[PDB]
Amino acid sequence: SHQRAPLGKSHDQTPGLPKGMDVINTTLGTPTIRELSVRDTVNPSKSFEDVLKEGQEGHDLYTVSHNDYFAGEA
Amino acid sequence: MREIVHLQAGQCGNQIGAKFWEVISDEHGIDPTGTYHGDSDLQLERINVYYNEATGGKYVPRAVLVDLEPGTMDSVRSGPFGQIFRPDNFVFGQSGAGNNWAKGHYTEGAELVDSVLDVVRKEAESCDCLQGFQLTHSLGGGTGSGMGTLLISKIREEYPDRIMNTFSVVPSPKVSDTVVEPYNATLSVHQLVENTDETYCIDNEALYDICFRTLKLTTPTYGDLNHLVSATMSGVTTCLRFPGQLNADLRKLAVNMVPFPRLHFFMPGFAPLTSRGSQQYRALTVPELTQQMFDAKNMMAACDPRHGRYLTVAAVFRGRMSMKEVDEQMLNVQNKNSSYFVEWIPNNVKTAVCDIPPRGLKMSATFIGNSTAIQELFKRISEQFTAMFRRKAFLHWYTGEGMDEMEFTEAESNMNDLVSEYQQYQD
Amino acid sequence: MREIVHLQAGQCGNQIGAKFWEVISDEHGIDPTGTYHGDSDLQLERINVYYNEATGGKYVPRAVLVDLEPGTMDSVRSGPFGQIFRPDNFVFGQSGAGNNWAKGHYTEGAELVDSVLDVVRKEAESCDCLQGFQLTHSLGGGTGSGMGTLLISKIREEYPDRIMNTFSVVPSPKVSDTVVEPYNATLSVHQLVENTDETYCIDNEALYDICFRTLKLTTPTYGDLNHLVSATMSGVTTCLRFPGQLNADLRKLAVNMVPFPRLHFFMPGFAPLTSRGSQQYRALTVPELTQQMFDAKNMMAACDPRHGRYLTVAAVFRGRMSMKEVDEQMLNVQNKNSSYFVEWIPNNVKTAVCDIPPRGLKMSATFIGNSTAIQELFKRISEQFTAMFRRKAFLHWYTGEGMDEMEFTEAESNMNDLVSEYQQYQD
Amino acid sequence: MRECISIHVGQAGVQIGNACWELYCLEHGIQPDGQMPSDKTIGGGDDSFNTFFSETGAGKHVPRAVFVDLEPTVVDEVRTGTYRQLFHPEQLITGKEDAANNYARGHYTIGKEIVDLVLDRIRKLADLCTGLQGFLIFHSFGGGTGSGFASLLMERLSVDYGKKSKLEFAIYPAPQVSTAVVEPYNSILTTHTTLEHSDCAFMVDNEAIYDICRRNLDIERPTYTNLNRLIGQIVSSITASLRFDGALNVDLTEFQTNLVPYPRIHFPLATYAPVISAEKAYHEQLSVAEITNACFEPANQMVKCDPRHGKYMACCMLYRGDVVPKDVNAAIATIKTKRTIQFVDWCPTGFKVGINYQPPTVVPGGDLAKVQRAVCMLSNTTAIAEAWARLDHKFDLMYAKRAFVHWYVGEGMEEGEFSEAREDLAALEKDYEEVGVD
Ligand SMILES: Nc1nc2c(ncn2[C@@H]2O[C@H](COP(=O)(O)OP(=O)(O)OP(=O)(O)O)[C@@H](O)[C@H]2O)c(=O)[nH]1
Ligand SMILES: Nc1nc2c(ncn2[C@@H]2O[C@H](COP(=O)(O)OP(=O)(O)OP(=O)(O)O)[C@@H](O)[C@H]2O)c(=O)[nH]1
Ligand SMILES: Nc1nc2c(ncn2[C@@H]2O[C@H](COP(=O)(O)OP(=O)(O)OP(=O)(O)O)[C@@H](O)[C@H]2O)c(=O)[nH]1
Repeated sequence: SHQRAPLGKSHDQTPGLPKGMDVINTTLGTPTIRELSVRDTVNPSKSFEDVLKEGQEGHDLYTVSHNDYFAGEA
Repeated sequence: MREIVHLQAGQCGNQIGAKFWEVISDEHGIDPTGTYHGDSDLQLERINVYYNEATGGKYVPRAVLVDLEPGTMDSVRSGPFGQIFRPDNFVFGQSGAGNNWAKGHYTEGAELVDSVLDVVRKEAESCDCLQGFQLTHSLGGGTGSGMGTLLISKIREEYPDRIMNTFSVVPSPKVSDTVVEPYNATLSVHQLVENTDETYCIDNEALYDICFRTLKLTTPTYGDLNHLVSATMSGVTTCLRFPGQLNADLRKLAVNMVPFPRLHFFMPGFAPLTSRGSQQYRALTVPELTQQMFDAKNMMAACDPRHGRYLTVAAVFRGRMSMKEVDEQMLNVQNKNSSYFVEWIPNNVKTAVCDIPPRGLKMSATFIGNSTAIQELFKRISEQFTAMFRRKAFLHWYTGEGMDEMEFTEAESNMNDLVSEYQQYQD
Repeated sequence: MREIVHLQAGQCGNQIGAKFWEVISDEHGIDPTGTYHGDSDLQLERINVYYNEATGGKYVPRAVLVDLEPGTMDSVRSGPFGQIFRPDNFVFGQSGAGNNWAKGHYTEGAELVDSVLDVVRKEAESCDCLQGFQLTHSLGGGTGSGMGTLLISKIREEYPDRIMNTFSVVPSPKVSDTVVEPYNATLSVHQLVENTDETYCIDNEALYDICFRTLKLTTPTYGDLNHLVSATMSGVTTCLRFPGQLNADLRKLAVNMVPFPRLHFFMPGFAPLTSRGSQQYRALTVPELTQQMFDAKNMMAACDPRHGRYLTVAAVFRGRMSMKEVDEQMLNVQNKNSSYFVEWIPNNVKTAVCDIPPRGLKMSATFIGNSTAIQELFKRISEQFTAMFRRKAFLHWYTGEGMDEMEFTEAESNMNDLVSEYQQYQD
Repeated sequence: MRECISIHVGQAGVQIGNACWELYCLEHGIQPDGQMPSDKTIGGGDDSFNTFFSETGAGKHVPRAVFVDLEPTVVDEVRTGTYRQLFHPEQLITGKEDAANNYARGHYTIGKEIVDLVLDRIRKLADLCTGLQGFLIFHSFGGGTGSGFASLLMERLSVDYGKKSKLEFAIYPAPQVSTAVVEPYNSILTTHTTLEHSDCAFMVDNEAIYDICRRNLDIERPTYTNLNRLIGQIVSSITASLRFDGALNVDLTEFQTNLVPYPRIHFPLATYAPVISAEKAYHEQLSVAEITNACFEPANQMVKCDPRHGKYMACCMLYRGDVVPKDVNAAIATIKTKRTIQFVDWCPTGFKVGINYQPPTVVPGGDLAKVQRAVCMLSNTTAIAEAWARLDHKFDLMYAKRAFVHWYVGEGMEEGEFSEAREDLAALEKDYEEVGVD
C-alpha cells in the first residue's frame, strides 16, 4: 500500500527491469575499434615475401599500362 | 667509431622513450627478453652506434632515465621492455613535481644534477667517441623542461664539440591543460635557444588531426601517438645505422640545414600514410610518395606554412629508389612552387636516399623542414605571456621559490628579438 | 599520352556515372572485384586513357564523385562497382541542397570547392597530359547546377587549354516537377554558355517514347535510360580508346563541328534500336542502319529538327565498315535532303569509322547533331521565366540567400541574344 | 611515497568520515575482520593500501586517519560498529565535555589539554609514513565541535609543518536554513583564522545535495547514508589518482599550484556529473559530451551560485573511467567557444584535466548508478562572493545589536576579534570584486 510514497528504504523500479543488476553497463566497445585496428600498419610483418608478391604482380601488365620499370627493366 | 647516447626526460619523454626503444629492438629483431635472434647482417654490425654489448648477446640500450614520480618509472619498468632497461639508468628523486619549472630548475635539480652527471660521464667513458646526444622531453612539461634546461646548460661546457639534438613536443594551441605552461615554456625557451643546436617541434593537435584524416580510427591511445613520432625519430636515425649512397652525419645535415646560428627549430615530415582500404588501393610509386610527403595535410609539426615560405628543406628517402627520380621530383616541386620558396637561397633542397627499406614497407621517406611557419607559434604565446604578465597571474609561487619578474623581462625580449629575426630574414 | 579525368556531379549524374562506368568495365572485361582478365590486347593497351593503375592489377577509375546527401553515395558504393571507386574519391557535404541553386552556388559550395579543387588537382598531377575533362550533371538539377557552375568557372583559369566537356540532361519540357527549375536552368546556363565549349542535351520524354517505339517493354528502370545515354556517351569515347583510321580527338571533332564560339549545344544519335522479334528479323546492312540512323523517330535528344534545318552533322561508325558504302550513303542523304541543309555550309558531314565493333553487336554508329532545333527549347524556357518574373514567384528565398533580381535581368538578356543569334544565322 | 593523512574534527565530520572507509574498503575488498582472503597482499605493507591503509605484518589494514571529537556518543557507537576492529583504539580521539557550538570554547577551554595528545598521534604517524603529501581535513564552519577545535589544531600543524599541503573539506553553512545562529559567530571566526594558513578549502551545501536527490536520483527523503555516500564518492574520485593510474596522473600539488590564483582566496567548488539514478542510466547512454553539458549546467552545483552572475577563473575536471583524449578535447573546445560560459580574460587556459582508466564502481546496498565515464569538476568563480555577502548583512545586524555577546564575553573573549574578522571579511569582498573587474 506504500506505493503512494514508496520511499521507506528506497524507490522501486523492478517491474520495469527485465534484466539483472550485478555489473555496470558500458555503452559500446572501443575495443571493437582496437581489434579492427592494427597499430603496426606502417610496418607490416611481411619482409621479403611481399617483395616477391609485388615483384610477380604483372610487370608486363604495368609495362603495357605505363611502361613499368623495376631494376633497369627495358 | 661515432655513437649516440640517449636521454629520456619529462614524463612525456618517459612514454616517448618507452615506445622509442621497443621500436628499435623490434626493428633490429631482439626479443623482449633481450637475446638477439641473428637474422640480418647489417643491423648486426651497426647496432653499436646506439647499443652496447652485455654478456650473452644482450644489447644494452645507452639511455639514462630521469624523473621524480616513481609510478611512471615503475610502469615503464613493468613494460614489455622494462627488462632491457637498466636500474643503473633509473635515476630519480624523492619529491613530487608540482609541474613547477623553478622547483626542478633550482630546488629539485640541485641535489639530482650531481648524480645524473656522474651517470652520463660514466656512460660517456663507457663509449669511445660520440656524434652527440638526443633528448626526448617537452617544452611545456612541468619537470622535463626544468631538468631539460638544467642538463643542456651543464652538458654544454663539458663537451661543446658534439650534437645537441632535442625532441620536444609543443603543447596544444587551443588549450594547454596546464595553465602556468606559457610561463614554463617562456622560461624554457629562453635557455633552449642558446644551449641547443637542433630542435624538433611536435604538436598533438596535428597528430589528433592525422588520426581523423588518414588513420580514420576515431579513438586512439596516447601510445597510438608515440610510435608515430618514433617512426619519424627512427627514420631520421635509420640513415646513420644503415648503408646506402646517402650521407648520414647530422653535421652533413645541420650545416646544410642551418644558415644562421639562431635557426634551431625544425619540423618533421613523414611518408606514405594509409587508410582502411587504401593498403590495396595504392600504387606505390615515387611520385605519389613525393606528392603525399609534400601535402599540406601531411605536415604534422605545428601548422601549415602556407602563410609563410620555405627556408630550407631536407628529406631522407628510405627504400629501393634511384638517383634520377629524386631529382625529377625535386625539379617538379621546384617548378610547382618556384615563388613559394625564398629568393634568398635557390636549390634549398637536401635529399638523402636510404637503400634499406623498413622491415615490411619498401617505399618510405622522412622529411625535416625549416619554413617560415614558426612566427604564429611564439606570437600566440606572446599575447599569452603579456596578458598574464600584465597582471602577474600565479606569480607568488615563483617569487616564493625565489624567481623574479626581471627574469621574464629578458626572456620575452629574447623572444621578441627572435620574432623580428624570423620576420626580417623572410619579410 | 592524352588521358581524361571524369567529373561526376548532381544526384542524376550519380546514376548516369555508375551506369557509365560499369559499361566501360564490362566493355573492357574487368570483373566487379577489379582483377582484369586478359582477353583483348587493344583494350589492354588503351585503358590508360581513362584509368590509372594500382596494385593487384586493378584499374582505378579517374572520375570524381561529388554530392551532398550521404545516402546516395551509400547506394552507389553498395552498387555493383562501388568497390571499384575510391573512398578517397568520395567528397560530399554535411548538408542537404534543398534543390536550391543559390545555396549550392554561394553557400554550401564555398566550404566544399577547396577540397574538390585539392582533389582534382591531385589526380591532375597523377596524370601527365590530359586532353581535358567531361562532366556528368544536369541543367535542371539542384546540386548539379549549383556545384557545376562554380567548378566550371574555376576550372577555366587554371587550365584554359583543355576541353570543357559537359554532359547535362534537359528536364521534361511538359513537366518539371521542381517548380523553381526554370530559375535553376536560367541561372546556370548564363555561366554555362560563358564557360563551356561542348554541351550534350538529353531529355527524358524522348527516352520514354523510344522505349515505346523500339524497347517495347512497357515498364523500364531509370538505369536502363542510363544504359541508353551511357552507351551514347561510350560510343563517342570508343574513338579515343580504339584503333582504326578514324580521327578520334574531340579537337579533331569539335573544330569540325562548331562554326562560331557560342555554339555549345549538341544532339546525340545512335545505332540499331531493336525489338523482340527484329533481332532475328533484321538484316544488319549499311542502307537500313543509316536509314535508321537518320530517323526522326530514332532521335532522342530534344525534339524534331524538322521544324528547322541542319547546321553541322558528324557521324562515327563503329565496326567492320568501309569507305565506299558510307561515301555513297552520305551521297544518298545529301541528295535526299539538300534543301533541308543550310546553304551557309555545304558538305557539312563529318565521318569517322571505328573498325572495332562494340561489345554487344557488330554494326554500330553514333551521331552528334547541331541543327536548328534548339530555338523552341530556350524559347520554351523564355516564357515561363518571363511569366515567373512577371510576379516574382518563389523569390523571398533567394533574396534571403543574398540574390537580387538584377542577376536575372542580364541572364535572360544573355539567352535572348542566343535566341536572336540562332534565329539570325538560319532565318 | 604517495600517501596522505586524513583528519575528522566534528561529529558532523565523523559519520561522513566513517562512510568513506566503509566505501574505501570495498574497492580493495577489505573484509570487516581486517585481512584479505587467502590471496596474497600482506607483506611489508607495500600495495594499494600503502597510500591509504597500514597493513603491517600483522595483516590488519590500519587507516591513516584519526577520528577526533569532544563527545563519545557517536564515536563509541561506531566503536561498537562493524569496522571498529580495523580502527586503532586511540585513533578515535574522544572528549568528555561539549564545545557548545562555541568557537572559543573548543579553541581555548578544552583544546589546550587535548591537542598535545593528538600532536602525539600525528607525529607517530609522521615517523612511520614516507611521502606525506598532505592532509585531508573534514570539518564544518558552524561546527559544534568541528569549528572551534579545528582552528587551533590547523594552526599547530601549520606552525610545525608549513612545508606540506593542507586540504580543507567542510559543509558550507546552509544559506536559508539556520541550524545555529552561533554559526555566523564561529563560521566567520573560523574563516579569518584560516585565511592566512589554509591552503585549499573546498565547501559543499546539503540543501542542493538534497535537491540533487529528488531531481535526478529521485529521493525526496534521503538520509546521511545517501548524503555521506555522495560526498564519499566525491573524495573517492579525487583520491583515485593515488590509488590507480590513467592516461595521466595529477597530484594535489598541481591542484594547489594551478587552482588558487593568488594568496587569500583558495575556495574552488567541486561537482560530479553522472549523478543519476540506476534506471535512468539503464535506459539511456552516457558519454563525455552530455555529461560535460551537465557538469557545467548551473543547477548541477551544490552551492547557490549562479555562474552567469559571476565569472570563471579555474576549472579542474577529472575523467575517471574509459575515455579518449579526442572526444574530450573536441568537447572542451566547444566549451571555450561557448558564449554563456564567461571566463575571465586573464586566463585563456583554465582547464586541468585528469584521466583515469579505472571506472568507478557501485557500492553494495547503494543507490548510485552504474557509471563508466565519470568526472569530478573542481572550479572557482566570482559568483561566490554573494555567499559572504549574505553572511555580512546577516552579520552586520547581529553585530549591530550585540546578540548572545554575554555568552562569549562571559568565558573570556572580547569584541575586537569579532571586529577584526569583519574588515577581514570586508578585505576579501573588495578582493573578490577587483579580481572580478578586468
Ligand atoms: N607521457 C605523456 N605526456 C603527456 C601526455 N599528454 C600530454 N603530455 C604532456 O607532456 C608534458 C611533458 O611531460 P613532463 O615534462 O615529464 O611533465 P612534468 O615535468 O613531469 O610535469 P607535468 O608537465 O605537469 O606533467 C606534460 O607536461 C604533459 O602536459 C600523455 O598522454 N602522456
Ligand atoms: N538520379 C536521377 N535524377 C533524375 C531522375 N529523373 C529526373 N532526374 C533529375 O536530374 C536532376 C539532377 O540531379 P542533381 O543535380 O544531382 O539534383 P540535386 O542538385 O541533388 O537537387 P535535386 O534536383 O532537388 O535532386 C534532378 O534535379 C532531377 O530532377 C532519375 O530518375 N534519377
Ligand atoms: N557533516 C555533517 N553535518 C551534519 C550531519 N547531520 C547534520 N549536520 C549539520 O552539521 C552541523 C554540525 O555542526 P555541529 O553541531 O557544531 O557539530 P560538532 O561541532 O561536531 O558538535 P555537535 O553540536 O555535538 O554536533 C549541524 O548544524 C547540522 O545542521 C552529518 O551527518 N554530517
